[PDB]
Amino acid sequence: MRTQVGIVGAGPAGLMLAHLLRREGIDAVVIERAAREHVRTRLRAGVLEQGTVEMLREAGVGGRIDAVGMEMHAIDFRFGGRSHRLDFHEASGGRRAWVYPQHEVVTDLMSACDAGDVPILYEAPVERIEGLEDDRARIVFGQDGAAGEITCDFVAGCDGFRGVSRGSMPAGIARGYDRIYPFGWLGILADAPPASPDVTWGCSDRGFAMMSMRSPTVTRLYLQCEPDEDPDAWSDDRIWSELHRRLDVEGMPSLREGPIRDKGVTAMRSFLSEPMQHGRLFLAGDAAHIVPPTGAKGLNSAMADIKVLAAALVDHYRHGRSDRLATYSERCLRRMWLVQRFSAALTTMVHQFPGQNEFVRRLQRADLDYMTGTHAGRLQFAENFTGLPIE
Amino acid sequence: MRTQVGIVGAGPAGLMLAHLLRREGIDAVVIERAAREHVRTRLRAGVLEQGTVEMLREAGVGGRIDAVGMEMHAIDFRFGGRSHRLDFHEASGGRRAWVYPQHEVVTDLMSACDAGDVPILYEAPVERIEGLEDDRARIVFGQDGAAGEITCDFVAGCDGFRGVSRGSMPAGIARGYDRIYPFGWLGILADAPPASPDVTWGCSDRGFAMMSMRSPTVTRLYLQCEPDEDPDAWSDDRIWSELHRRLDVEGMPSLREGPIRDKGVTAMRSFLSEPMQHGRLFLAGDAAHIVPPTGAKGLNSAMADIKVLAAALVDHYRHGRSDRLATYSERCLRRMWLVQRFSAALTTMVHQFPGQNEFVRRLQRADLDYMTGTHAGRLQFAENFTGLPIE
Ligand SMILES: Cc1cc2nc3c(=O)[nH]c(=O)nc-3n(C[C@H](O)[C@H](O)[C@H](O)COP(=O)(O)OP(=O)(O)OC[C@H]3O[C@@H](n4cnc5c(N)ncnc54)[C@H](O)[C@@H]3O)c2cc1C
Ligand SMILES: Cc1cc2nc3c(=O)[nH]c(=O)nc-3n(C[C@H](O)[C@H](O)[C@H](O)COP(=O)(O)OP(=O)(O)OC[C@H]3O[C@@H](n4cnc5c(N)ncnc54)[C@H](O)[C@@H]3O)c2cc1C
Ligand SMILES: [Ca+2]
Repeated sequence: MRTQVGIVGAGPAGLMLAHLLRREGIDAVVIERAAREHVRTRLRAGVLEQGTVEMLREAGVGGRIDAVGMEMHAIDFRFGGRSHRLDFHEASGGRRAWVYPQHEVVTDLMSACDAGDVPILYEAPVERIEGLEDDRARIVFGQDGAAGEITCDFVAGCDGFRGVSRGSMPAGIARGYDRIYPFGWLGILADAPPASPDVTWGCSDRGFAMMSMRSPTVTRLYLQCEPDEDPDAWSDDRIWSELHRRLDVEGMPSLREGPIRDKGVTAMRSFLSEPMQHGRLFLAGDAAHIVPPTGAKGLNSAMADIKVLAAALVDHYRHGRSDRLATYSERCLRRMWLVQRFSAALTTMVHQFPGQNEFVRRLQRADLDYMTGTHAGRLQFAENFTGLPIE
Repeated sequence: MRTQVGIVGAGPAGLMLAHLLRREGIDAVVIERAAREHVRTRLRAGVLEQGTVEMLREAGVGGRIDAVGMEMHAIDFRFGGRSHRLDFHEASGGRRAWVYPQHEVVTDLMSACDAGDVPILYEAPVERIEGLEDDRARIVFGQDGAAGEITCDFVAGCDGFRGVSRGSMPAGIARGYDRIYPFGWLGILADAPPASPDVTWGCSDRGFAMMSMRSPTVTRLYLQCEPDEDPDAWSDDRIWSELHRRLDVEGMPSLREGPIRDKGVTAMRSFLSEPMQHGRLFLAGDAAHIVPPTGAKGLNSAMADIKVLAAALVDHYRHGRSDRLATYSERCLRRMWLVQRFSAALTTMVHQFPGQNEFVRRLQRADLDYMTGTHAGRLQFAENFTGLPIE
């Protein structure tokens, strides 16, 4: 009930922070609203930036990703009826990404926290965060009709976009930047080995599509769809038909069809909240900012926030310096606004906007041509996709 | 009344083509709707790409660029209260730009067309163009209720955005891409020395402003204004006061004030029409495409179209090959869509859009931070501003 850092949310951001604080001897308690089996079994794809992989390695939780993490070097941007394999490994001078599912990361982080005796309260939704300028902050929650409270020097808000920590900021201090895109992603799993080994984007004018490897025998496929789209309106035949039209090009093998599983719709939205700290409250991850998943930046941005947050807390407790805590939001926001810039730039380029001005629509092809066909375009994509530096 | 290439419009595009075809022994006739002095002094500003400068020198009309012109190595992007000098000379690996106004270019091309006996009919608006799919094309012009006619092998549509050649293509051929921006430019000429040795862009949240330098004595200044702004609503002191607010930064010399001579409101519009040819008609310059002047691309695009058109025509009359004429629209539209992309990107970054989504508006600063603060950002701006390859 008394700790140094109270961590709201046992997602990737919260578990990584608790793991980093434990190895530094800083005490922390994680409070999660969902059941432990629900957090682990929440499946989601995962493209990790190199900085994220190095962060997991150096924290002693990179053994499994170094064992089976699939190194990723290129994206096949398909448009104009042709392939455009952008080798961002070459274009970034040796930096790359790793295909490693997010549910594997949390499983690795949950194992590290469990092995480290990190207290994690599950099925205990936080109801209030108070005392942000008091001697100690108070995390009010309830487990099963019984209310609880964690007292802590600092509250790390790692409770995601729909958590409570962002709303716990003072109203006169918080400011939001919100943009919802007029489309969603229809995601499926296909029981068929992928056609090509590269992550493949269909960026033609019939709509956005994406093809990636979920496993050696399962393909992950996305289709741009209406924002409020019912997955029942998409039969298997319609899905494969639209997937063929948006992805197939001459000179490349046709799409591998198979039984479709796990049909779902995900939203597309850019949101950022300022500041990311006030008093004893520090926001990180989706609690402070979300991006359209086009650039695979959300989890990597969360890990970047935690990297800065963990170091600042170590400087406070271990070295008696509070200036790094005071610059947490400042440094995280600089990187995150460039991440927001990159995720939006990809989203507005590869998706079809209903009723969009025809000149702006044609600029999408012009942006695709320049990004893939010029050294400057390939350079900017490579450095952003593999991960911007962390301050 | 009979020539080889009938040129519609005596702007920089039409004059440059008439001179180039004359240097190679090809006969041409220019038909201008306005007076001679009106065309010469229509626009008293302009920045030239390096490729445009070399083209003028190799054509024999670029001897005055060293004296009258102003060579550029950097632009001072001012925002957030600070200067950000982007040295596009170093970033592009040696390429640069020149401040050489359009009224100086036209005077040079008028001299060459005069010194080479190029027939130019002024105050004779072209009314109709026919025979594009016949063995010979006809240009029907008029003057005081008097119809004239000019027969030619090919028609060069260089009559600008308000011209008639773009509408001369058969029904269903032409397709237009049009996007208007919700602001205009209030441009002035001032008898005041430049406050800094570099062309300065004011990317303020009050609106865009620019300080260009005609000479060490005169300054060219632009202000973002309402699209149909009444220049009468902008007194001298209001202009200087707003220019101070959008340009002055601490630590840099303040803007100098002086007598204001030129003053006018110009629109901000992106337009491009496809194709740039049909049979014996060939469009060049503003007749086929206009951009917002944010990136100094209109004239340079017109000179890029003429360089391809003059080469294809010389290849036709000298070697009997129409292969380059058949690919004129193909190659010109390839470069122009990248030029449209760069002109739109700068325009949507540096101007304030009323009622804009807050996230998108804040991305303007993110785009400004990346363009000036990263090697990848500077490289892309440098190569684009100094001029893309023409091919
Ligand atoms: C389809 C898709 C694909 C993606 N692909 C990628 C990719 O390739 N690469 C990448 O880097 N990112 C990717 N992302 C983004 C990434 O998944 C998210 O950014 C990431 O989940 C953020 O983690 P987080 O810990 O900050 O938030 P979350 O993962 O949402 O964790 C928040 C946790 O807090 C808990 N919680 C909520 N409210 C409370 C409360 N009141 N009290 C207590 N606990 C609470 C939640 O139950 C949850 O466990 C993708 C996202 C989507 C949707
Ligand atoms: C404020 C401003 C700043 C600019 N700055 C730059 C810059 O820095 N760099 C740059 O490269 N560009 C710049 N531009 C763009 C540049 O001025 C134009 O793109 C350029 O004038 C295009 O040349 P053109 O010959 O194709 O068209 P025009 O210059 O418009 O020539 C067309 C000619 O045809 C004539 N004509 C029209 N209709 C007919 C008809 N029916 N019959 C006969 N004749 C006809 C017109 O009278 C005119 O003389 C700027 C433009 C503006 C408005
Ligand atoms: Ca108290």
